[PDB]
Amino acid sequence: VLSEGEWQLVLHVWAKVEADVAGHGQDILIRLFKSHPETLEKFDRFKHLKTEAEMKASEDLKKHGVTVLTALGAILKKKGHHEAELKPLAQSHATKHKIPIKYLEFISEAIIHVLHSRHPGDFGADAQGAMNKALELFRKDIAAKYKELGYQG
Ligand code: HEM
Ligand SMILES: [C-]#N
Ligand SMILES: [Zn+2]
Ligand SMILES: [Zn+2]
Repeated sequence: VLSEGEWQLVLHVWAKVEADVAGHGQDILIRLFKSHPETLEKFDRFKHLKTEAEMKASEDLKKHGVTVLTALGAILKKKGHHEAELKPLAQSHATKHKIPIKYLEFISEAIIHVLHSRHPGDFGADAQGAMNKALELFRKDIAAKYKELGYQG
């Protein structure tokens, strides 16, 4: 479990994202899709996008980035007490969207990478450490529900 000091770090950083949630979401999704193209294929909604310019121009992609980071923000603000928030996400990602846990690792690395872009004067080492712990806890708990459902090794 994260310490309170580590949660403080997580949420300080998170408040940063909230200054421009759509901008952060955009950059995170694009970094995910470009770094790991197998992920884009999982989105019927986005798979027509063939270049980073097209991705940056997509208003719908930006709208979806806000849905994603709104859900993740809410989970982080529960400081590990996120059973009710995670249940429907693990269910739809395992059984409907068919997203492997590996891809949740990729989007976690994209989140970290986009922070090294947007908060390069904060996002200190301590904060990077805590954010990776928070995202690992998120993946651990989703993986446990994947396994229950026959989707996690
Ligand atoms: C930080 C991790 C993530 C969070 C918080 C998140 C959150 C969400 C939410 C809130 C929705 C809409 C509700 C739902 O369908 O349950 C959704 C939809 C979706 N997610 Fe995620 N997601 C994450 C990671 C991923 C990843 C890594 C992928 C694929 C590589 C993915 C694929 C999808 C797809 C395909 C949809 C349906 C989009 C549509 O067609 O409208 N998700 N996600
Ligand atoms: C989900 N994006
Ligand atoms: Zn990849
Ligand atoms: Zn990556």
